[PDB]
Amino acid sequence: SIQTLNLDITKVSYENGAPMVTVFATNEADMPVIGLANLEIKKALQLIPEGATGPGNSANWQGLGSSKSYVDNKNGSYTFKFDAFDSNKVFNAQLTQRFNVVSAAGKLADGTTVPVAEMVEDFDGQGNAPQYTKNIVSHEVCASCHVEGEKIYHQATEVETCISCHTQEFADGRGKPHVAFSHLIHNVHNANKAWGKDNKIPTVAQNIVQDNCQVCHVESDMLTEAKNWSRIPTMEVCSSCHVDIDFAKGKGHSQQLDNSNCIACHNSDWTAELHTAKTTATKNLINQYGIETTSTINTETKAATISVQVVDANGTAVDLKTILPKVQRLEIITNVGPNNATLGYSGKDSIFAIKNGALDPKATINDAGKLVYTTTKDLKLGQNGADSDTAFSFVGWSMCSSEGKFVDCADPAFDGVDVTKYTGMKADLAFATLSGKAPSTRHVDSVNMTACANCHTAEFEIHKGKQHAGFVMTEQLSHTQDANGKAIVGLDACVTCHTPDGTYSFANRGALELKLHKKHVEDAYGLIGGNCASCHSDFNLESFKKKGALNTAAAADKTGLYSTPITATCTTCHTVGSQYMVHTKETLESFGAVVDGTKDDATSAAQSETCFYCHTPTVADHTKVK
Ligand code: HEC
Ligand code: HEC
Ligand code: HEC
Ligand code: HEC
Ligand code: HEC
Ligand code: HEC
Ligand code: HEC
Ligand code: HEC
Ligand code: HEC
Ligand code: HEC
Ligand SMILES: [Ca+2]
Ligand SMILES: [Ca+2]
Ligand SMILES: [Ca+2]
Ligand SMILES: [Ca+2]
Ligand SMILES: [Ca+2]
Repeated sequence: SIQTLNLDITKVSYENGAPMVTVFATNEADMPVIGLANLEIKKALQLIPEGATGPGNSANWQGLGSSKSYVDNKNGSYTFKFDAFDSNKVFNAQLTQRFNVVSAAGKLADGTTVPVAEMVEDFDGQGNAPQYTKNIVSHEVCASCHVEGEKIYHQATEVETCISCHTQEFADGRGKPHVAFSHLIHNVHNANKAWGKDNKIPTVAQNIVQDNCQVCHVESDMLTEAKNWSRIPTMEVCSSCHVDIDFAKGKGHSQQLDNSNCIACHNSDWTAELHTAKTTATKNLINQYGIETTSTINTETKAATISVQVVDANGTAVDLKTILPKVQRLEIITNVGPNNATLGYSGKDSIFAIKNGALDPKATINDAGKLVYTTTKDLKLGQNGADSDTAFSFVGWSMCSSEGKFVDCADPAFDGVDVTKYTGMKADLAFATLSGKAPSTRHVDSVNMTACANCHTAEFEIHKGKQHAGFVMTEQLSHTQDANGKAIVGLDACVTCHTPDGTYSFANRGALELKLHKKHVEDAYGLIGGNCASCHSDFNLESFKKKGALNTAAAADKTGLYSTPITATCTTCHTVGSQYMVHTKETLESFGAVVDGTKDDATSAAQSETCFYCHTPTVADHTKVK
């Protein structure tokens, strides 16, 4: 019923000693929300300033108590009092005062459902605006990778609530320095030491975050202490990733008995630069060059010729001859039928037109300086309906590089395993038709690269390694825009290999409709769960009318098994015969489906599924049925 619950602390009065605190609650239409049953001041704190506990030390949140005692004022406002304010007798009205307010998900009396809400707000010791703050991060950065509105590990859903409990005082009282939040937060994302009684090694978090301070520390005018990540070096925080130093004993580092001299040597400029240098260098290399790719079908031979024009950062032509010694790999993959690829993985056309500065004999550079390659696989243009009039070609490439500079590929046999030796570059996509009519294109309106980029960064070099140059996905291959006119960077190019027939094996669920689900429900469920919005803005259910069969398993003799396309898409996470699929195989067939059968039968029945008579999935709730 209520989509968003807004909370504001509108008044703080110390006129009776302990503060009286009024909160005003509104819904998404700014109407007052009356009848909240689980509103609480989870923490009352005050801010001990930087340096007060010792030279170089951080500011800290000193505890003053909590309260679940409040009156519903019947107008949207709620007024708290404290039965046991400041039981340690440390209150100091010269300090900034903070209240952390939480409302649990639940229902009002009438049964209106109400979602969780959390906030903090800061004041001076009289309830006016505060004079100074410790505002370093905000809760939004966490939502790039952890589902917003759900608990992150435990207790709460917004980082300021974590910070309000995991204080220096909290850590000291337990004798556990590592549970102060500014230690813990880096700890649980960095693999240099384990955490918890389970000794969990954060291998996955390490792979995603990659010690990239900028995914949490973002410059902002609303966060006046945002530069603290480079301006306040302390042994307590820096040791969370640098786990091998013993500052007291002078092991791995000169002895330091306190934090008084850290900043004298570790100046902010150096700490900021050194921890971001590698991502900055790589991103600078990626934005040096681009490519513009065209393709045309020869109407008589039915082969596509692909032309690649390197350009510089301004879009100005660059003869590929001038940089060929630095091109580590360039690959061209061509399939047919963008909405339902027809060549499969084995029948696709693919070539490394360049490898470590060498042109393949099947590719040339023409006098205009463009690279030119003509397909050799039978493209079967026009042999499977109107969609098969269109070939689509994915171009990925990489350039040799060292310490932020492009370099000559000096070793012809370099196998691409050592990714410190080269940079994946901006990939491209080109369309061509046999008929010469306008090409079909795949829908890109339900999932795009901005969502992938929230967790993997916009500079994600997909598949970089021994097998591929690394595909960086940008507006180079955009061919439509959203309702606000912003170019959509789609994943339709990935279908060149992620075909309805799978990838190199029939057992991988390699079709793009299945592959991203399989990978992330298996390896990212702690971050995503059933949160379809982590990738989707909506579902394009109409696209199923353009789909054929989808490969879902391999037979015992290694050949391919196929399902009808809706059933194939749902069963990646809802395996037939498992505890995750109430429908038996027999019931699914009764709904028109083919389940792990032959390509012919699955193709024949592909528009026979009745699933959407009952199922009406939306990204907000994909489980919805009539
Ligand atoms: C948008 C549709 C995408 C795409 C194209 C990819 N991702 Fe993710 N991903 C996430 C996590 C936690 C993992 C596991 C990492 C690990 O186990 O170490 C992955 C894995 C991948 C891969 C595998 C290759 C790799 O270098 O890891 C690939 C190719 C991939 N993903 C592509 C996390 C997320 C998300 C977290 C909420 C988001 C959203 C996405 N990924 C989105 C995408
Ligand atoms: C993407 C760049 C992320 C950002 C931004 C944040 N987190 Fe994260 N976190 C991320 C991953 C890939 C993992 C590993 C998940 C797994 O299943 O192993 C984590 C882990 C955590 C944890 C540990 C709990 C756990 O699930 O293992 C915590 C407590 C955590 N993350 C908190 C957290 C906070 C508070 C963030 C905002 C300051 C935040 N994360 C951002 C990925 C990313
Ligand atoms: C008090 C009201 C808390 C809130 C808010 C948050 N956490 Fe917490 N956390 C709390 C306690 C009492 C403990 C156990 C401390 C101990 O003595 O072991 C924890 C522990 C964690 C841990 C484990 C850390 C480790 O073992 O090294 C993590 C990763 C953690 N908490 C994460 C976390 C997050 C992300 C929070 C905000 C969403 C959060 N906690 C809030 C108490 C409280
Ligand atoms: C999200 C997963 C983060 C990443 C990645 C990095 N930091 Fe961080 N940092 C994060 C949080 C939630 C906090 C606590 C903020 C608070 O209000 O308490 C911090 C804190 C720090 C600090 C302490 C600043 C202080 O005033 O004492 C430092 C010095 C710091 N972080 C440094 C730092 C560096 C150098 C990082 C990249 C290598 C980095 N952080 C990443 C969240 C996250
Ligand atoms: C994990 C999120 C980290 C935190 C917190 C801090 N550092 Fe760091 N540090 C980290 C990495 C991944 C690296 C290597 C980066 C690279 O590209 O080489 C570093 C490196 C340093 C260095 C240089 C290495 C050396 O041998 O001295 C220094 C001087 C350094 N880091 C200092 C430093 C300080 C002062 C921190 C607290 C403010 C700090 N690091 C936190 C990862 C992480
Ligand atoms: C000058 C006398 C320094 C003082 C004071 C502090 N640090 Fe230091 N530190 C200094 C140097 C010259 C280096 C190595 C530089 C390099 O690039 O190799 C370091 C290293 C560190 C590191 C990184 C350790 C590693 O990656 O192996 C960290 C995390 C670090 N220093 C932290 C730190 C702290 C917390 C300090 C105050 C207690 C501190 N340093 C003071 C020079 C000097
Ligand atoms: C042929 C040149 C490919 C292109 C183009 C793309 N992918 Fe790929 N991918 C390919 C193979 C041979 C495999 C392994 C077999 C399998 O099907 O799993 C993969 C695997 C993936 C995975 C799973 C995790 C992994 O093994 O890395 C994902 C998530 C994936 N592929 C995604 C993906 C995307 C988003 C692409 C377009 C940018 C893309 N692939 C293109 C082969 C090829
Ligand atoms: C990123 C890791 C994803 C998550 C999380 C979810 N989906 Fe997805 N989905 C993803 C991709 C790359 C694709 C392929 C798009 C293409 O061009 O083929 C899909 C596809 C679907 C479809 C097909 C219709 C469409 O919009 O393309 C459906 C019905 C679908 N996905 C459902 C779905 C549901 C219900 C999810 C939450 C449990 C979900 N997806 C999550 C990537 C990702
Ligand atoms: C992985 C990306 C999934 C895809 C693809 C589909 N679903 Fe799903 N579904 C998924 C999860 C993680 C869950 C949660 C299970 C739990 O108990 O937490 C669900 C749940 C459902 C449900 C409700 C559960 C039930 O027993 O009925 C329904 C009705 C459902 N899912 C339907 C459904 C359909 C029709 C799909 C294809 C369009 C589909 N799901 C895909 C994860 C994923
Ligand atoms: C009405 C007669 C239905 C038809 C036609 C289809 N499904 Fe269904 N499905 C239906 C119900 C009442 C439920 C349970 C809803 C709940 O919340 O419990 C489901 C469930 C699913 C699920 C989730 C299963 C699970 O998590 O255990 C999936 C993935 C699913 N259904 C897929 C699906 C397919 C592929 C269909 C066409 C072949 C199909 N459903 C048709 C009701 C009905
Ligand atoms: Ca206010
Ligand atoms: Ca909030
Ligand atoms: Ca760690
Ligand atoms: Ca282009
Ligand atoms: Ca039909």
